[PDB]
Amino acid sequence: LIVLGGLMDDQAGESVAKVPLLGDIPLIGNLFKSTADKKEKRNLMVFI
Amino acid sequence: NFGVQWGSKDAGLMQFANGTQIPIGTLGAAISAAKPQKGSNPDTNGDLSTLAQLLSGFSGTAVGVVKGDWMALVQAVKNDSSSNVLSTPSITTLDNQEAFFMVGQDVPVLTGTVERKKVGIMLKVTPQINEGNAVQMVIEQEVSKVEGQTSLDVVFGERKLKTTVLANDGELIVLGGLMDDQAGESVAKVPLLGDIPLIGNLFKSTADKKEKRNLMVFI
Amino acid sequence: NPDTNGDLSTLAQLLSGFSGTAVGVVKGDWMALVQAVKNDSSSNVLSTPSITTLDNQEAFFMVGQDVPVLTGTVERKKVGIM
Amino acid sequence: RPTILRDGMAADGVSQRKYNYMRAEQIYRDEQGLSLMPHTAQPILPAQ
Repeated sequence: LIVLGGLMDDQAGESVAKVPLLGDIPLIGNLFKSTADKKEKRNLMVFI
Repeated sequence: NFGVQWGSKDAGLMQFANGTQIPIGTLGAAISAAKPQKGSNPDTNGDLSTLAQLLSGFSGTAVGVVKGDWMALVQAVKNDSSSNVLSTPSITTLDNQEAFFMVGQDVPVLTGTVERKKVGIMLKVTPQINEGNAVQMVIEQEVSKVEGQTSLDVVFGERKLKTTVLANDGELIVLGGLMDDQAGESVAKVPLLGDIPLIGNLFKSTADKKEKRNLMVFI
Repeated sequence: NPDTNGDLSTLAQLLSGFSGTAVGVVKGDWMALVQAVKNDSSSNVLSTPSITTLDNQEAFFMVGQDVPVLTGTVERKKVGIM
Repeated sequence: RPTILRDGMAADGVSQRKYNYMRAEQIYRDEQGLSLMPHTAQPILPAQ
């Protein structure tokens, strides 16, 4: 076998949306932010 | 973002734009158009789709504080973002034989005559083996991506480069890059009673925008 | 027979693009409409593309877009940091 | 700012500071983890 081509894609992401003063409360601040996320990973190969 | 908007029904209003993202005049007009009218005979509660459009693209904390018949519409929001993308195509040629690669799409691009245009991660190399085990490459890379908008036709985003490097046997070399870095500020005072050091803060619609974006292409 | 409270979308257009403090002071039946506003702005943009060529070999770079530009015949035109 | 590159020492210097600078920034995206899942690997560059 020999590897010809390929693509090892790898992404990430983050989108938090606070309220400026009452967003970093360490206890009840969590219910003020709309914490998005996106993890993604995709591999690809072509052999022969 | 930040913003304080005072408003009285009989004594004028204090609104701002571009940093408070919602005027008290448009929102007071929409809510003023929102309370239902009566009949002669049925009373329809169906006057809407103006707050549904004005509040469609909007993410701010908007409270309404009544104090002495002054609707203190306070608007504030803060939202961070963080992307991180790592991609690595690969190819296997012989010496002095060009070869490329693609994982993209074919998008109908109209010219007047619709023509098919290729997008996506392309990597067209033509390596040459120099003595001392050094490799000369003629690399014509492209990272295209379909962006929306769609003004008259679809728009793209390209990140292409067409260079010629001379790397070592297995060592990395940086080809291109872009270290973008921005800032921004848009405060909107009221001229005399805006620089009050204590209560002046609730008169200005202090916008901000911090942004930073790095990019590299290695081989 | 019903009285409609729906005469609007004239203040909603006249006050659409407007950022001023507009108070209404009645004094002796004289509506002293006082208007005032002050707004500062400050942008700061630092960008630094980079490239790696050989000697005497041209090369370019781009992080832009492709926008449909109509000539009569729509043609694709490149933008962005070249 | 032009910068000529003589040998493997020059591309060692420039490619080392750019590569380890960007990898270092991904490490600052690794210690500064995601707000939801600490047990999720960020996309990080290889070792050397």
